[PDB]
Amino acid sequence: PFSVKVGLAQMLRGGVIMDVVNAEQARIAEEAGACAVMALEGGVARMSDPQMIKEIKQAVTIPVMAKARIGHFVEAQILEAIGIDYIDESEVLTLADEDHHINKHNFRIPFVCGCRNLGEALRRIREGAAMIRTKGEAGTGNIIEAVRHVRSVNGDIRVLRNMDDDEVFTFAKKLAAPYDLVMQTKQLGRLPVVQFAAGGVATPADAALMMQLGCDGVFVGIFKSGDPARRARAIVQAVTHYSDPEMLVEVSCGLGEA
Amino acid sequence: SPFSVKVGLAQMLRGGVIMDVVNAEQARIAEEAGACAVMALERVPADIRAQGGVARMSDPQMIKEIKQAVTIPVMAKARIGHFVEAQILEAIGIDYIDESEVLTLADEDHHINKHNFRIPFVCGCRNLGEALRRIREGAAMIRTKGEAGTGNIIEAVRHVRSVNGDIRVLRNMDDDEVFTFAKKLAAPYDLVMQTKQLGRLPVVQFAAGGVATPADAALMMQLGCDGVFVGIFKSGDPARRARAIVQAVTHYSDPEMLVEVSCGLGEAM
Amino acid sequence: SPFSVKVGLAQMLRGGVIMDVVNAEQARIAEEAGACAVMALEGGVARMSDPQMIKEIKQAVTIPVMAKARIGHFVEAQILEAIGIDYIDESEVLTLADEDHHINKHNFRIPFVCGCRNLGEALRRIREGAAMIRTKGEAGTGNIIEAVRHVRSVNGDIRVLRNMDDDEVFTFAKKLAAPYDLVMQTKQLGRLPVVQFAAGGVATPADAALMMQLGCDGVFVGIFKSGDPARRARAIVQAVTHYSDPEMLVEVSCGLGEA
Amino acid sequence: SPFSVKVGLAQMLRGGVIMDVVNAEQARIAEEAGACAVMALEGGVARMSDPQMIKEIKQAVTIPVMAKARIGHFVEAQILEAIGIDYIDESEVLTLADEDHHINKHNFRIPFVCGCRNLGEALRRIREGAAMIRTKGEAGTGNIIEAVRHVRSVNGDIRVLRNMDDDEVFTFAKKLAAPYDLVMQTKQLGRLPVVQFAAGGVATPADAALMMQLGCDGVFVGIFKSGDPARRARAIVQAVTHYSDPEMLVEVSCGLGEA
Amino acid sequence: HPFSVKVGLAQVLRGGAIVEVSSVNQAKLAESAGACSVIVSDGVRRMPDPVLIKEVKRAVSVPVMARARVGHFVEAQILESLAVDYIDESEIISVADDDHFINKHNFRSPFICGCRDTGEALRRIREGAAMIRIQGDLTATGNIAETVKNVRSLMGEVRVLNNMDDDEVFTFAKKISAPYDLVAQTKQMGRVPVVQFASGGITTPADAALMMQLGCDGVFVGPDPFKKLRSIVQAVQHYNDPHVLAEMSSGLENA
Repeated sequence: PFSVKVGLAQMLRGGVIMDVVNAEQARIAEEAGACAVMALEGGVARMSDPQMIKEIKQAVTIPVMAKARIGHFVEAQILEAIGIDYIDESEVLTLADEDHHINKHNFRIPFVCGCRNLGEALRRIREGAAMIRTKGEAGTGNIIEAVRHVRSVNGDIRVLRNMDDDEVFTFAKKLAAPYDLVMQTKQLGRLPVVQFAAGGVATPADAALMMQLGCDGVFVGIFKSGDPARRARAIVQAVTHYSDPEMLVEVSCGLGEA
Repeated sequence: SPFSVKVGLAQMLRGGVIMDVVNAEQARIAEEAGACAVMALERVPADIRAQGGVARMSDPQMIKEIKQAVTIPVMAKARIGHFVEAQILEAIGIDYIDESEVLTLADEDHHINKHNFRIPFVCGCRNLGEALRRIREGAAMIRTKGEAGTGNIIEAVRHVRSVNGDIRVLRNMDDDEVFTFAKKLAAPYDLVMQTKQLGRLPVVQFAAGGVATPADAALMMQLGCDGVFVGIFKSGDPARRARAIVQAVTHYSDPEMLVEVSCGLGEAM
Repeated sequence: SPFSVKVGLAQMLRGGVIMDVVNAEQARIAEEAGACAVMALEGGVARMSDPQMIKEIKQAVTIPVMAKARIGHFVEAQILEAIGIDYIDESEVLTLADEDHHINKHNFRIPFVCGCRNLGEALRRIREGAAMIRTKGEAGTGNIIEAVRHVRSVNGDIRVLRNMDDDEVFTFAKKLAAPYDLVMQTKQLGRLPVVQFAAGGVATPADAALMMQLGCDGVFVGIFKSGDPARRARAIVQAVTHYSDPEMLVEVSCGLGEA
Repeated sequence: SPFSVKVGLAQMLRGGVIMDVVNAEQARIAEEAGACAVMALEGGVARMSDPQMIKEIKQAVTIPVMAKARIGHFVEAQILEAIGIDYIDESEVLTLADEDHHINKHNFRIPFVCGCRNLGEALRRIREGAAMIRTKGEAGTGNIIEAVRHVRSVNGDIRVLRNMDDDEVFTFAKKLAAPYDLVMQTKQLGRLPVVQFAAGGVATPADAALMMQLGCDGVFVGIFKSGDPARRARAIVQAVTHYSDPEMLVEVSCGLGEA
Repeated sequence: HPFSVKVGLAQVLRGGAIVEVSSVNQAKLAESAGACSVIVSDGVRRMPDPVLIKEVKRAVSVPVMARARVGHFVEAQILESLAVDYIDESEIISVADDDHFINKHNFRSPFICGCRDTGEALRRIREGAAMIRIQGDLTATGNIAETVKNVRSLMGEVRVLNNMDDDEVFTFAKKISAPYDLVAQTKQMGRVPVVQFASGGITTPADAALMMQLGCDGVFVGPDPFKKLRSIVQAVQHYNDPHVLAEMSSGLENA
């Protein structure tokens, strides 16, 4: 069943997952060409009110995601019973269990987990994460940290790919990651699951940069801009044509205040 | 798997006392006392400590001789990481290879890749994570080591209790918390769960370090080991002593017998 | 109860002097000088002594024979119990075999002696089964300063406990890191729930009497390290019996020789 | 190019074993055992050896003769070049003559060997002119642990470099503090741009074969410190040639004597 | 035993939510939503005014609890006099004795005490606590993180103890500064010998159900109260039923 959830995620490759806090936006997001939406709504931040999640799951035809506090396996049980497509055990919400993540294998629905390095990614996957998002800074409009983490993961992967097999045991120890998944990763030459970028992706250029670095897609938290619909479509187009500078100029052209 | 087979091969050692030897005579006295196997090396750990220099694999010659003097399995030590010393031992036709940390470390960062060998390996450990890492590298047998060449058993007790302690903790642990436990141990999740289910090390586990008297050996068995190493010849009368230790391991839960085999054993190290 | 009985066995040693011995000769010299019991033992790792020499000692004297086991070495203990020793001394003067745990002494029929440096430690040993407490100072120095420190420490806390407000005993138990049951039981009796001897440094009759005057039920001696052992031994024995009699203390300390 | 030629000269040593020698006798014993080349040398300050003994060695054997110069001692080098040595070893096992600078090796017609502990250091030596790299562990201990560390270090980084994103190589060059040209040139070749031997601790046939199995093009040995040098020398030579043949490794390591 | 009896009293609260209330109005709502009991509370925070506690007691038929300051044995004497059902020696109000808790064996009224780990719990029980609340944040942070930590620490240590070599239990008792005989008992029961409720930061039905799935016996709770309270009660009652949990959480209003 795990290899099935992984497959369900590979569908999203080349896509843009957009945050949304109501129906209108969810539609304004699907109408821009998002491959899926992420439902949400100082102060503790928790799972979103099911009602609003149902209002979004019935307002669009693309997959609907939702956040569950790290370690809060009951918030997840509730999201699953709601009938959404993906659960994101996200560190942008208020951490619920500082020592353990959700045992995601105990769920039917696919899980997204954040990470900052290769060991962190491999641990989330072993816990049953079907998809991994490499997170930078959340809600700053600055992509510097995302770039760091993306290069970090892809960097070690390239190191692992060509590494002497004898030395891999020690490498797994240093990463604090499961040996099996490490050797797997070494064989595949990439993450054994879909890998998106998230954090500080504000402009089309940012989105394309992540793709050029080698990501399968991006999250966006677009709505913090002067014109959502236009910005959303541009970012979507940027991810789809992330190699076409001539195209990237058009979609970045007069997109208003970011 | 070929690893399942090597692991099996080691099962025959359960209930045994492995002895270090530096020549034929000794190897013969070791089997004559009922040792389940001998470990050939050109210097006992006590002498390694008291002398110094660089301790390496022993000269094949002295290994071939020993392997022709006894009928019980013959082991030999290969410096940690020295996979060529191993290749040579494998080629020589020994039963087991001990990638031993009592010899002079050859590679500070990487142990020998033991899977690349058809001959079974014994590796030393001091805690559960260290054991599970050695096993993942191919080790078919584990010996939790205390201190070497001192005759003091205290560190062996610490390590045995350490490994067996965490194993018991692991068995009753909430399934959702095992992932974190594996991280903290720095050990492969697969082997951790295999250890959880099984309730013990998925391979043979011997005690080693400072085992001097029959009481010491029996103590290790009562703590939950499968047998002991002895590095006997540094005592008054090796034969009587070696026999007593063997008997102690076979009768570890029998104080009356323990008293018998301990009486007038001579001067220990 | 089995424990209560073991405790009772150790009470037949009160007012007595226990002497270390390494041969049958010394054991007799010890019994001849009036020792209540003898302790069998022989750098370098120090372990339980050979049963051979223990058997020879238990066959030379008619007083109780004790023997040492390394701390935490429960198999050594088993071996001592199986050879009919009267008491087992889980002693720190031997080479510690286990750093974090002591022998589970309840699992034995033979009474145990354990050492201690303070009340909390004494009570922990007792909870583990110990039937007799040895408050130990310095081993093998002939200097009693540490024994005095520990005796005063244990007895000091016992007196503090006696008069303490009951609502504060819980916190006190925590600070000692000792079992609450035994703390209250110690409060009630106003003394240690088991026999208490002093050990370490006792080199002269005056030393021994000092221990008794402080509150000890008896003393250990580690004698033959003196000039005339037979003489020194008897003096110490008399010192313990007449510990509040200066005239006598002068009479047995006179011309004792090199101490 | 002159440098390329020097590099070519060092390639005729591949798969070989270089042996330290202090007299003509040893040099012959070394050539007799099949050494590819010999290294001439004799606490206390250690300097270049007397040209007298160097000339005697270059006149005893028909294989290439190498000699040591102190690090930074360019005049010692000049003297070695003028007496027709085949290779100069700017070696750290001699007493450093200059702490901050190495010899500018380009200014010589004779190829140089330099030592190193990591990739950056190897590349810096090469940029200075070195035509052959010696990855050095511990000198005069008979313990190969440090050589293994360095070989793995150099070869480890070379593999990291091979597959690295090109836009990250600049920063990598900085971190190594090595010349970018050579870093890229190392990336391309997927190996060191010059011959690489291992040195330090090699005391047995197994040690030598281990170095070759790790990736070394050959080894240095510092032999006569053994029981039967002639025998030990040949064994090591055979070990290097048949480094992936256990049966052979067993055959030459058997009854080698005191190592 | 009188202690066994007190421990028996608290056991009737199993499966329930205890709601903190500050008037007869709040107490009535809490009862209607199915709270198993209410805990009365009114700068230094003290025992509540006996008048308030009397009014609450009269207004509801569920058991009534009230808080005393840590170590304030007189406040506890007062509460027991006016006939409350339980006294919570509560670290949420201002500690009155930094070094000693109430000698709870001197009372007839059963006591609840807080704890953050197994050693603490056992110490409180030895002092005579009949019930334990495993506590997270002291303020109204609405964050359940510390509570989850301390529930896992307690539950986890109990599991370690359950399987522990008997010889090693003495040192274990020393390490957690707990009375040995109680450690031994906890080992035998594979459980802490008294009712154990989670407390601190419980804000949603999901939070409350999480605590129950972690093994607790019940929970304490501190723009539509009647609904939210009912949701949490239902959550605790049907903590294993995701479909119910879903219904409970739907449009509950702002937490």
